[PDB]
Amino acid sequence: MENKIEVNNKDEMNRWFEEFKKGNGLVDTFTNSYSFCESVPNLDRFVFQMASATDDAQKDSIYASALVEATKFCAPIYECAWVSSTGIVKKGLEWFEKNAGTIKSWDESYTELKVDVPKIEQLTGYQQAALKWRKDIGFRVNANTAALSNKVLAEYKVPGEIVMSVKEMLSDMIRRRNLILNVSHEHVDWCREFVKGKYIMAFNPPWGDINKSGRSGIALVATGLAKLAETEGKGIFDEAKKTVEALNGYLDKHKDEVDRASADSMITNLLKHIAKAQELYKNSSALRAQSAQIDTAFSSYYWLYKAGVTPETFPTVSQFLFELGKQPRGTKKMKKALLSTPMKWGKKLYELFADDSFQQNRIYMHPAVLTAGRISEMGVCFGTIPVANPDDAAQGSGHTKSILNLRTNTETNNPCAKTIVKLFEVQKTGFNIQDMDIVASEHLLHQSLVGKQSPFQNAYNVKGNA
Repeated sequence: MENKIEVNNKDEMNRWFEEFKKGNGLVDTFTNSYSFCESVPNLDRFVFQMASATDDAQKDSIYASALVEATKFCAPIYECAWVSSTGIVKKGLEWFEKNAGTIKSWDESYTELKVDVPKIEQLTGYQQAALKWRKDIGFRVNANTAALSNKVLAEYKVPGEIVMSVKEMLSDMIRRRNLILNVSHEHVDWCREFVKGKYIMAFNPPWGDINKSGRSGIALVATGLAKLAETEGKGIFDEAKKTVEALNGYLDKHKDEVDRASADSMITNLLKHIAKAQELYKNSSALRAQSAQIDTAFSSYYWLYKAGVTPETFPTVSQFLFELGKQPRGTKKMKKALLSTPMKWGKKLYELFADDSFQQNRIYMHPAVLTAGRISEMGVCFGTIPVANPDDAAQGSGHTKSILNLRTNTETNNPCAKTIVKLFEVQKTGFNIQDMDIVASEHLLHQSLVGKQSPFQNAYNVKGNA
């Protein structure tokens, strides 16, 4: 009783889908990708329920049930299937066994990672590894599983009725960004101009002294350079180096006109500043946030691997996940399942759970660390279709990024954002949102704004202001 999605290439994938599509009647009305979604999920009732709750557990059931509405029929079947395809599963799982070295940074520190804030080297390692993995196994079969490099989406059309809540969510998101952190535009601005080869600027830096240092006590040059990098990528450090090299040429050419000791000290200091800018950039909190985002497919495979799952054994995981999405089960049942089953991977996967180990604010958690909540990442990957009996998918299994598959476009009235907002509304009416470490609605919303349209797209490269 193995895995019925027998697929190794895009072509076979297409034929599989077609044979499935005929039997199941997928509709692409509200969904970006073909899905079981007949009618737009409507969650209005849940906020009313939430309001009439008295007990937190009840509030919890409510939120979960509301969530399952959004997820239950939205799964993008083609991509989910691909991701659970026999070919992908084999390669995906096999990949980590080949690449011990690539993943050493964090994989070998899983235990500490379970409790501690990750070194940026550990985040950056992950982010790179994910991309390599996708490349190696030929994960990307279409735009929906592509690794995004997208602009970063300034403008987003939203239905009027929700604008107020939409406004509310971002305000909260902006606040969260604010506390993370806590003249203004020329020390950075001076750097861009310099960076573009206007090396002359070095003679008259605006602070007057190349080495003047702001409240930080660190050079404005190094600071501005670092901020400039966060904004326009690490390309600039190289550009900066060329510019300094060029300036070195200029003084060399005018040897007689320039004091050689002064000249040498300067070129030196700029180099020292550049270095500081790079050390600054590494520990950029900005970089950390950008680097900290789960690549849903990558981690889900990582956990599979880490847990000892195998292609032969994988269908059991699909069932497990599939069952969780059908209706909310609570985590005790899920945990109980893991502990009960004769499947060896059951207890293994359970060990990876850091819910009880991690002592830092949750946002700081590495994205390769498993928590009960993140089980949802895997669920979308393998949980929407029970690979042993794919038709039972028609029955419906709800997972969060299943939500991402709803449509943003105005013609259909942006059902995606409409849905996200309501989730948020439901959560806000039950709970003191401002207090929570992590608000799922906000994360989703941010993700859509960056232009993610699939759970399986990777947005590490996508750089954007809001």
